[PDB]
Amino acid sequence: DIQMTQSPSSLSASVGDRVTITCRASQSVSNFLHWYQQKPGKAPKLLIYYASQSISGVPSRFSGSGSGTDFTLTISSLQPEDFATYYCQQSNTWPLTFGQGTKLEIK
Amino acid sequence: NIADYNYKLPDDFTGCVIAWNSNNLDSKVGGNYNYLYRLFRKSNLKPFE
Amino acid sequence: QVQLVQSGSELKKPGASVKVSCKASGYTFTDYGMNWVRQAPGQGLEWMGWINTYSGEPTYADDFRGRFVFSLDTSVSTAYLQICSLKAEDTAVYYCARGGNWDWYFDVWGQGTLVTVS
Repeated sequence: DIQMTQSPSSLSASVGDRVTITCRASQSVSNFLHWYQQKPGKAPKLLIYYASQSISGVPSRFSGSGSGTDFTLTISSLQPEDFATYYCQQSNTWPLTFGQGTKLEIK
Repeated sequence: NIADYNYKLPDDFTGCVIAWNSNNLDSKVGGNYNYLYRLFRKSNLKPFE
Repeated sequence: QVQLVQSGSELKKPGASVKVSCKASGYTFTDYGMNWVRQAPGQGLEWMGWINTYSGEPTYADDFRGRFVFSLDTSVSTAYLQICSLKAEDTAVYYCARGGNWDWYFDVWGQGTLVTVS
């Protein structure tokens, strides 16, 4: 029931830059949001859980922050082999809703 | 215990006591130890405290 | 190493009933839940229901309350889904997910059962 949206839809990026993608919720999911990454033909994996903390075993080129209805992560050092569709996932109310996707592309 | 030392409903309470008994959601095999209550308390609680 | 293998690419008639596999290894199987999601090729992920790993109750989501049945076989760590009476609109993949009763994030790792129907 949470209309979970994210902007921009299709943005480009270059080698080693600092990109910022945001994702917004209609209702308050204040500290429960998870960030995923999905390459084509590949199952996803957790990146940032509970919108602040990070999992052990991920490359720490990125960090996550945000509260309320405004959530983001900042990839401080991008590499060209990602090119993937990034997903948000809240954890507050049933049913559990994903985002549409922010696909990264190389120029 | 639940009335006096946990959460008291008042004597002239006007309202509905809507509650469902869920076994799927809030039960963990081994024990959900997150849900907590009090047995011993040196004061009978006034309502809405 | 924790990994969740799946079955091959199913291909059946619109009206049969098959059974996909999700075999677990590495972790404590009775600790967490065993959520399932599906993904149409023109759409995204949809949460479809979970099961408890000691009782095996098949609670579903609000949309697909009907023909879908999950069947748990304990002490083997197998987590079979049993789709019954397939239609022409069910040409979607089905991903396996470990999502616990307390934390409730999916982390979908699953190779993808290519359920092609015609």
